[PDB]
Amino acid sequence: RSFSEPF
Amino acid sequence: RSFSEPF
Amino acid sequence: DREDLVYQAKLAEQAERYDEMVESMKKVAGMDVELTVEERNLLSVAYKNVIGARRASWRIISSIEQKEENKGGEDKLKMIREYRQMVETELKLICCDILDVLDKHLIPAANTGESKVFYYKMKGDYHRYLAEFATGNDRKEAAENSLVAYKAASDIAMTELPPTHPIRLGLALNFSVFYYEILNSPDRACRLAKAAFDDAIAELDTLSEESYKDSTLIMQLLRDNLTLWT
Amino acid sequence: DREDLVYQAKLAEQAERYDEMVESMKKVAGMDVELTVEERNLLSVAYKNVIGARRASWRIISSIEQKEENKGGEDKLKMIREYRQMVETELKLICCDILDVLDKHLIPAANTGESKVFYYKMKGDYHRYLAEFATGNDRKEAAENSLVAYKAASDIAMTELPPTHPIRLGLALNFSVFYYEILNSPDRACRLAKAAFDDAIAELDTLSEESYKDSTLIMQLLRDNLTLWT
Repeated sequence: RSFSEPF
Repeated sequence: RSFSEPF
Repeated sequence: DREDLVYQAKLAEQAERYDEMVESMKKVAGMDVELTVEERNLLSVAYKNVIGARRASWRIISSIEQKEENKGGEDKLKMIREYRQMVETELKLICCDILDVLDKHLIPAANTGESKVFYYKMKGDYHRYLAEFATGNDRKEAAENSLVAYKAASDIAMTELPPTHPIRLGLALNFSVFYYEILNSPDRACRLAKAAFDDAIAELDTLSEESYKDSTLIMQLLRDNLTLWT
Repeated sequence: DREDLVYQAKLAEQAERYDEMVESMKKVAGMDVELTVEERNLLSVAYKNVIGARRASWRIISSIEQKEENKGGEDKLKMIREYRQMVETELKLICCDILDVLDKHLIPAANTGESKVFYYKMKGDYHRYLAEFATGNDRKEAAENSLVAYKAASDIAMTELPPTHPIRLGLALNFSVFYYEILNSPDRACRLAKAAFDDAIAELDTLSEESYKDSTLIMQLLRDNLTLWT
């Protein structure tokens, strides 16, 4: 549920 | 592009 | 076992792993017994997701191909066409897979009006998806096989289901698409869709508690097509 | 050939056939030359889609598993756990695949600060995805390997990239997630994310025309995490 780098 | 029965 | 397979099909559907949902439901179909409404629907969703992924890929790649034809990049054309063909191979294998399950297992074991219409309409849909990308003889044979199945489903539906029934409407919607997109017949597509829609409007008292939302949605699609086509 | 593979990767990406995009980009990686920015990005998107499909499946199945544990259906538990394990096998194989490409091909051939940080951060991400589902020794080894790679990427990024650079920010965002989700360290996660965000705010004049939208998006994510975590 944390945000990581999107793609 | 016509609509057919959805699923 | 049958309940376990259903459960596994439902887990695969939640996880969006539609290949696995297909394998589970194909095993149910292979038991040679009448499927429940739930099982029929699970099976049909599974394959519609599996084939629908490749149809969406096919249409993207074909549009890319059409753009490139307009700019004449022939190195690019080579790779786009080889890539299209590969997706076509997959579409063929997938349609052939369900069409075999329909012919071997589903249609022989079907013993209610509703299930017979559902499986014949499915047969009509899967030949029709073959026809979408087919050229030449293959296109004619797919179109003929699709037509036969959709007429067979229509014969049963006209005698066995109310005009508001969602499978009968769903059959009318897809058979009208077939006339439009495969037979190139906007006039016949419009008549079939308009007839189906008028017959249901005439008998709205036959709308079932179980499926009035399904009927309403299909009737709206019949209308959206008629809009699109006139 | 390299340009052809890129083109095939781009067709596969348009068609949303990410497995094929991976196979094409893996062949580029296998040429043992520095990838362009475009190629790096194509490769990273390909694998992030491939692994991201299974991570999303894993999380759905694990939540289903958690619901069922709360109702004690053990027949169901059996199938859910077997299904989870199978998805875990796939996650392992996929992470192992890119981690081998990184170790064999990418990292040895990388000769710019930017590419070295990108590939070490990628190594950190793929161990971290191993760690998400790992228990016991496997979890510790994945966490240690992830930590080492993210420190290695951080060492290069701190010396070679401006604090606003999108790869340096992307590294800070993912390494902070790593501290949060794997090391269970909300305090260290917050410090790293806050430091990265403050250092970029301090040097906003280093924002590049090429990637100011990318930097801004990552800085907003760093902020969204800090919100989520405090």
